[PDB]
Amino acid sequence: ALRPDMGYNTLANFRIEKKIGRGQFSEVYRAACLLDGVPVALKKVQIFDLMDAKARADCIKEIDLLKQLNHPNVIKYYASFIEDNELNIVLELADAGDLSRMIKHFKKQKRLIPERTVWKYFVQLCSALEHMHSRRVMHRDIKPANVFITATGVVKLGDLGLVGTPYYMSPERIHENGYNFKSDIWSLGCLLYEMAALQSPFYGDKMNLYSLCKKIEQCDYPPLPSDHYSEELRQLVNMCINPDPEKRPDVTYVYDVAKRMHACTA
Repeated sequence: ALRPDMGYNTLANFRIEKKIGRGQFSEVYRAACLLDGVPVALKKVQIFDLMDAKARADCIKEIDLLKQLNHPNVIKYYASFIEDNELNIVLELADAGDLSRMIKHFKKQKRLIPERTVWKYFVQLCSALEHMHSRRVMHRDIKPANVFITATGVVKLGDLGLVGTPYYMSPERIHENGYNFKSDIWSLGCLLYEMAALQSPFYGDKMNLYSLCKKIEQCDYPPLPSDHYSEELRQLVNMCINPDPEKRPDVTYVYDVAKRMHACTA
């Protein structure tokens, strides 16, 4: 059926086109609204038995804070509702593709990324991450697969969240301390590395869940080429993955560095 009285607040007002979202943790489909006609993507959480009352209310607690966020580099959250005992969220469409796939493109090509373009996208990201840190919200999970670039080139970021593993593990997310802001930029620091090396900084020789942690605790990661990447960057990455969080910068300083270095490369 169809009900315009509840615009964006029911799957009855959406024609799902493709399951453009991979994985079994959640299914994200690209759809088209049957009213205004704008294409939108919906995200379904199978939280019927995946979450418990104390958690269900905790998750609905976060999407509302996230709703209060208007930035051209953060994805627009249009509506939230629950039908079929599953959580539904409809946000802006990023059809062009993710940065994770954008890395793989070059990785298969065997042609590394120029220092000129990584700033072209990175600054945009920090702009967002600061806008979120301005509202005292943290992305929680910054990975190349959640940073979406449009066909035009604008940069927008995705959502947040048998041993489950975040892509970039914080040195404080190991000793089980709280996920603070200065850990949200740890993930961001490792992100800059992945664009210049096209693979995580701690991606292990013989993947080992434990040595990876000491490698994170000791900060023993493979340096980058002295020839192709500005030393401001190779020192900006090493500055953002300092184990002790106090010794790390704040988002806005990384924003400052990203901006000025973005103009020197043009």
